[PDB]
Amino acid sequence: DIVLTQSPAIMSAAPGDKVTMTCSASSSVSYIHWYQQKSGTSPKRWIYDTSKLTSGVPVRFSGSGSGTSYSLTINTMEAEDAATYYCQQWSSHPQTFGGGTKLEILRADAAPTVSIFPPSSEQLTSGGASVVCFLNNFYPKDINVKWKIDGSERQNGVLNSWTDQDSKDSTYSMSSTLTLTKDEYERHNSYTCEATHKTSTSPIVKSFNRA
Amino acid sequence: DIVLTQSPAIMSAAPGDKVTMTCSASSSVSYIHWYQQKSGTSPKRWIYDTSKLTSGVPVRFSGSGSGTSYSLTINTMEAEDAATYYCQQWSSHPQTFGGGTKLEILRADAAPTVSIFPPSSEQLTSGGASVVCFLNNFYPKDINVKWKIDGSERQNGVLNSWTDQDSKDSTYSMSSTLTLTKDEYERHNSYTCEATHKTSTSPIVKSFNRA
Amino acid sequence: VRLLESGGGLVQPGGSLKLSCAASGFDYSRYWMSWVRQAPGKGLKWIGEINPVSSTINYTPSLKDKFIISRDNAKDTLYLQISKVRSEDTALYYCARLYYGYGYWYFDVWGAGTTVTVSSAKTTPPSVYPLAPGSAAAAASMVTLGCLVKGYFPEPVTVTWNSGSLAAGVHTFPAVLQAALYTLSSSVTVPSSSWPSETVTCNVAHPASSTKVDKKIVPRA
Amino acid sequence: VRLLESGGGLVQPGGSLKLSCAASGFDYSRYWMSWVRQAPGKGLKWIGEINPVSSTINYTPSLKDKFIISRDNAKDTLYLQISKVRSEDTALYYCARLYYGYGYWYFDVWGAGTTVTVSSAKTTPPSVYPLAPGSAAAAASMVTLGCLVKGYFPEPVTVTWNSGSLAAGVHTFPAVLQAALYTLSSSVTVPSSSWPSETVTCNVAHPASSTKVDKKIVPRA
Amino acid sequence: RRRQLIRQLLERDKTPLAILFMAAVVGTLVGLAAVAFDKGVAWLQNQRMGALVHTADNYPLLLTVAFLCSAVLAMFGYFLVRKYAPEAGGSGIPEIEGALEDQRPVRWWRVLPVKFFGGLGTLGGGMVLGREGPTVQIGGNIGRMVLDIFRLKGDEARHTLLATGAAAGLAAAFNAPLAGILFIIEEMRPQFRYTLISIKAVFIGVIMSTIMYRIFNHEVALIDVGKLSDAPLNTLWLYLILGIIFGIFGPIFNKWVLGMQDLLHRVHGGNITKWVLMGGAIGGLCGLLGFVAPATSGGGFNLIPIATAGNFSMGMLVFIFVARVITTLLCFSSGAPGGIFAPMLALGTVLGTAFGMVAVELFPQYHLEAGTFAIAGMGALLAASIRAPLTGIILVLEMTDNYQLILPMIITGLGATLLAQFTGGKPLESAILARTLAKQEAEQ
Amino acid sequence: RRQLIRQLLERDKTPLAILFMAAVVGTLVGLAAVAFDKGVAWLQNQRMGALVHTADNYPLLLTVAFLCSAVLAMFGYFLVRKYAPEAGGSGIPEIEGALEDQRPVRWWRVLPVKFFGGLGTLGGGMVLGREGPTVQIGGNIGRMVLDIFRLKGDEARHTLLATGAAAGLAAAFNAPLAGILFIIEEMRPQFRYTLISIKAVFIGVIMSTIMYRIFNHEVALIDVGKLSDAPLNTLWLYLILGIIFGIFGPIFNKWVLGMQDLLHRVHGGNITKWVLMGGAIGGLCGLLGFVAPATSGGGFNLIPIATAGNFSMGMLVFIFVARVITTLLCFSSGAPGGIFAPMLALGTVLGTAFGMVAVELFPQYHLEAGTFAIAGMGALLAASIRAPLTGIILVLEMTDNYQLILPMIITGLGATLLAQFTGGKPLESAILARTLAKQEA
Ligand SMILES: [Br-]
Ligand SMILES: [Br-]
Repeated sequence: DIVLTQSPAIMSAAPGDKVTMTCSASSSVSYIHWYQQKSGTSPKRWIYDTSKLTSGVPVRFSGSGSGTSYSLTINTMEAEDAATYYCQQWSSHPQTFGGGTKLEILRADAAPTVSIFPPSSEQLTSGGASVVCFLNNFYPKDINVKWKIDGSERQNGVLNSWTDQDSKDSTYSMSSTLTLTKDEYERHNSYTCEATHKTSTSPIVKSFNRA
Repeated sequence: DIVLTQSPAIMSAAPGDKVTMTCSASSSVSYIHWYQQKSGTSPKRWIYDTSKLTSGVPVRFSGSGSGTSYSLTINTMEAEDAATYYCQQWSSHPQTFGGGTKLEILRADAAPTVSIFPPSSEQLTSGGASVVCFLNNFYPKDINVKWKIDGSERQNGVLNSWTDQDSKDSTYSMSSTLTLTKDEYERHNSYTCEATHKTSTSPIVKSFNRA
Repeated sequence: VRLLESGGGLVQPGGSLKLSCAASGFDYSRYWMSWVRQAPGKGLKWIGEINPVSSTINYTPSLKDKFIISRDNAKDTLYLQISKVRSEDTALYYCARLYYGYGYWYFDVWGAGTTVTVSSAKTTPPSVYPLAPGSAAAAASMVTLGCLVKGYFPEPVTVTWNSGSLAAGVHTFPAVLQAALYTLSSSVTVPSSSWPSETVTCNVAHPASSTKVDKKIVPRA
Repeated sequence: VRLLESGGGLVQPGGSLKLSCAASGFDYSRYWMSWVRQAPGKGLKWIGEINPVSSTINYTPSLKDKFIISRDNAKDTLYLQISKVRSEDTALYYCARLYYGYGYWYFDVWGAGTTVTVSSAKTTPPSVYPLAPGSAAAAASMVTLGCLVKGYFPEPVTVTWNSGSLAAGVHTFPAVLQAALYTLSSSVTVPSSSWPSETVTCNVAHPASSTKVDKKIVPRA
Repeated sequence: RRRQLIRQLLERDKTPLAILFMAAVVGTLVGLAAVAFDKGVAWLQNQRMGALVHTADNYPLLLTVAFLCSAVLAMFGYFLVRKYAPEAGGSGIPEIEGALEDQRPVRWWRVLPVKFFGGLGTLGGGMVLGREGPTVQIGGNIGRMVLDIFRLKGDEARHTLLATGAAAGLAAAFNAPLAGILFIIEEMRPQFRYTLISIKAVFIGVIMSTIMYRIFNHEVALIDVGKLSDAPLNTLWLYLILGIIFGIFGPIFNKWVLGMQDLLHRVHGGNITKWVLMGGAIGGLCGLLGFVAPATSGGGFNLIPIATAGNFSMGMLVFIFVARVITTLLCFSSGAPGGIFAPMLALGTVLGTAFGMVAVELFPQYHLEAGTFAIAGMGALLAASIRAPLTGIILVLEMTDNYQLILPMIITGLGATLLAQFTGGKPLESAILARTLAKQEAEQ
Repeated sequence: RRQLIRQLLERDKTPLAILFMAAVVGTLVGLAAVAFDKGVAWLQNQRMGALVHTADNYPLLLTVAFLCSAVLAMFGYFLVRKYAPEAGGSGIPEIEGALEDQRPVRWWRVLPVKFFGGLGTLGGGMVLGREGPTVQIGGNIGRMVLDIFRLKGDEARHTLLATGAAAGLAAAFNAPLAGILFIIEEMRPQFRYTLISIKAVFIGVIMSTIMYRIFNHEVALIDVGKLSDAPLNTLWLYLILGIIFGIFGPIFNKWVLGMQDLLHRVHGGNITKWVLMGGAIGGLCGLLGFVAPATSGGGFNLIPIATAGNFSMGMLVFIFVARVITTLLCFSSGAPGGIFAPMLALGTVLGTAFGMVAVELFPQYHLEAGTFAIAGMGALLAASIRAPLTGIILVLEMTDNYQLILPMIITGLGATLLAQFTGGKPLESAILARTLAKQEA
């Protein structure tokens, strides 16, 4: 069955910009369709029969291509254009879908707002000791967080989670949780969270002492 | 609105007789419909447009008439034909229905089969005491039931109910219920049900003793 | 093709009730639906009709909003709202799909009907009592059994034996009313070798009171 | 036009589940219905399709009876039975009405879809912990609070602050799985003058374990 | 000429009231007849099926009374034809086309009672003949009879009252008024010179009959197929191909119908008794097959529905095809009174359905439904053999009601007529006239 | 006799060249029919975007409506009066002449004239259909290929002329069958035998319909849904509705003709009193297409609404008269475009009305106006233009209510029957008789 490969797997472009994503086919296809999928919602028929716009699709959206290469284009991509676009063919059976292309709102660099939290007394009253660290609203998404217990580095028990781009500032957020046993947690004093991000050469450190 | 008057309001005929019922209209009508209604069931379109038989209607049924007089005819009526036949017009609005013509079957003698029943224990466990007596499958329907508590006659609290002629055997059935209070019922011993019917000069007696 | 109308039952005078008619087995659209009613012991009387798109709704010479025939093709259901209900509205209500031959319309297929009773009493579930032959019965060829259904209101009650599998030799007598309560008994005659050796259950249903009662007839202890 | 698919949820490996899709807002017939699924963080994959009269039913190249797409035009519902479920079947399942322009069909309208989780791990309610700034926090313009929602299974948990009245500055990170248990924290940034002076409550909900918990974030003494 | 034209333009569409009023009485009669016939035929096919129950046990005795009843009627028919109206055999269409050309007589006082009671036996016996033949002809003679009984004079009157009787007849056949008119004006009519056929008269006749037919066959389509799916644009080329195929097969079916017409002439060589007996033979064969695989016998209407639905298997289709191709020729070619018009629809349906099934599995991404192809084909045989596409396409339409398949039905039908031309085929009823007209000279 | 036998055996044999050419015609006719319908649309759009621009000041807007409509209307009347006097009005009567060999096919002129011409008249909101523009542009199209390829012989000139007409009438109402029925019941030389190869017509029609489907798929011109059915005791009613269209069919003919004269005086043959009298009516229409659209434009848009019983008795009558007026004015005024479509709309509306009345009169027939609306829709075309069979099938092809075939026919026949016994005449034949007699005198 036909393999549709969407060129930029992920791309960033500032509002008002000609954006173009590719959809290559292993074999020959014709009249491919495009679906727009916004985080949290169902795919939506955007472009079909290679270039027809679905009722409601802004005219900034256009698509074209043939044989083994198609492309969806946005002449001046708006904010509400951030989404994942999936191309799909059915000129051959069974129909297949592209890996999709994630369109993200490129924007201004932002240093992370770092907040560190000691384990709640309620959690400690259970043997667990999660040390939560928030790295809120930074840009680009690439960011490194490093933990330091009593000045010494720590990588075990550390779990990170990134939010998807935010729809009100287009920044990213990450949470880093160092989970330890209440006994482990108590035999140390200084717990620091270090965030290294493009917005600065010197990392942003946040910490607290059990004392 | 048109007034449809069905001639014999009630008629009797022996299976194999040519049966004809009339449907007169106050004004002029055309293409009247006839519905057959058997005891317990919804009406069924039997004859329409004056003489067309609905699918499934035996050919012994035929309709005719014009202007102000129409008639439904059964060329050799069958016992299963016992029902009430309603004529209907709609050649004028609003549509109107005839009073109906009830067709009753004339078959041979059938003597009742009496069954007496003492109050159930569950009923007595409530203060009531109904003494039920069934007089099943007899004909004619003219039948007299007489109750006798401890040999003495009783007419108070006695309720009778007749079924309509049976669609297959043309016999009637009747139920006589003598309802008393548990206390009243217990101060007597012999409860008898007496059925007098054309099929015999000596009544059919059924009874039971609480003892 | 089936028409199942419901909603009927007991309604206090001056009150209003909404009858329904669930249709199935055909394209509900394309069809003009109609209501007709039959008053106890009397003939048939047209209430009204409603075309497919509800653009036309005629009624029998009635009054203001005496009747309100509506329909919801999305649910294949017909409706009949009756208001300021008076004794004249007590009757069996039938929904019927309409059609025609040459053009003078007829009531093609009718539902079973729902019963509407205008009265002030209470909805009372029946009491079912088994009618087994006395401990002095001469077990003859056939054995007549039965059950007493009493003290219910309003009509009707449906009585079946062994879930209807026992349809032959059944007799359900017309209910008698007394002191605002109905009473009726059903007699079933089966082969003497079929009972007590085999289970004979009388099933009574009183939709009004949402009652379903199954009485097992057992030889008199 | 609406497509509401249900049935998804937790299923043990090797087990089978039946997904449903309630259609409304159009003639269910005339339409070819189809199922497509999206595995966590991945692309779309066609499962199969079924024509109006169920005379044709095609599936993506897959095991013999792995999938059983059926439909009941009488209920305007589409069905997808999956069998011998394995981890690969864990995904969001979408029903979609099919159509076309020139003739090369497309997935006309999609529904929101139901999530299917294939696992042996056990349903576990979450433990909500308040994340208040340490007793050494430099009360700046804004104050970041939050709450840890750990040890639950399966997804998902909804976290809102002050019943959703505090929608701005809220951040609920994606849950991380470890040892058959999910863990996520939500961070809410409010004005330093809004907290502690005012009540900041984090409300967690885990329908799976019938859990509703409200954790009040309080300053550290 | 120009001044003449201006004289004519201002005088266009003016049909003498007498003509119009007579086209009316014709259509009426044609109808009542078309009804009594369709009713007789049905009545016999009934009686015939009530005798098989009478002898429902003894299989061989039943297989016997099937053949016999069908034979006994078939003969009674062939007889009535050979003995009192040699024209009234076979189609009847080719004959009426002649009379419009003034090259053949319209011995209504004969044909009427012959073709009528004739087909009553051939159709009413389950043979593979449509009603068209019997009616179309009976229709025209009907119109002739009125022409004479009222002594209406003038070309228009003879050519018009003859053409309406034809259309009325083709209408009361498939309860398809439009088609009845399109037929005349694309086929029936003198194909090479101008004619005084008043279209507006045709109509009135057609109407009247369709109305009389509606008075007795209301609420029962001859062919109910329900609303089929739709056909996407990228699916079109497939109906072209289906067309081409009907194109090379259309002529071929023509040779066999003609050739077999001869090969069967030898068997009786013009002998009233070898004919009557060779007829009762094929006849009985049909009354037999109409019990051991009906899909190969009778009119053919009954299986179109089943076929379109995709209820038959690939095997069962093919079989029905061939078996029908055979029973068809045999009954028509044999010169039995009745059309080959209806049976041609059936062959089309079946052939189409088959092309469909193949289509379906070949292209799952087209979401095909054989039933459409079955409908593009239904009238395609009529388009490549009888060469009257436009009458066909509209004859299908008027009976299947799937106007959303207008594009396919056309492309198939055109494709048929185009290949039935580039492969040298000829209008089967024209060629049947050319033979009848040339055989009327050659023997001088 | 012997001749016929020679002919029979030689019936239905069209020269492959002819066939292959009918194909290229159809194709072209189509693409054109498309670009025209698209232009017209495009302008009706632009026009509507200017009314938003000046959406406040009511009088300024009522102004820009008139003006934009006038400005185009004139640009049209001009292109007709100045470079192709034949390309004004219907075009049908003209093409019917060419089939008769009594008129010339100045394609090198008409094409660019009628085309950009109607683009202004239609695209301005005038009460003219697309038939005229296309039917004509269609035949000329077929002429142009005749010449460019030098195809010789009667058949070739008569055939490639007829297909261009059918293909043209087809791509108009996306109605192939009608296109062919039109030629063979109307267009064609009504009194002598002709060398028109039906099979050629078809191929052309097809090709265009296919070209039209390539761009107007999934959007009927007239969507009316499946109407009810019609009982046999309800038939006579459609006979009456027919008779009415029968006596009014001729009468509308007089007005279309007569107004054709009474409008000739106003400019008396003067290119400037014409161009200016055209942009006058033109602007009148771009105005009414904002203060009661149901009286202006093609008319397609209101058939749906009408058939549905969405208009009241009053609103109907008004739209009728108002339309009878705007119709004549735009056609009779010799503006480029058909009176073919607007005649459908008049039919619909007249029928609907007959319906409403019917309904209340007989509640026991359970009528639905919408059916009479469909029995009429093409009944005007059957009593004015006298081409019933083309009408009935033209309605069919677009309403899809084959269950009303009996009514549609009885109405239509009843029309053509009374439009005969009341002296009327085939409106495009009488328009030719005039154009042909105004030539040899
Ligand atoms: Br022959
Ligand atoms: Br003109």
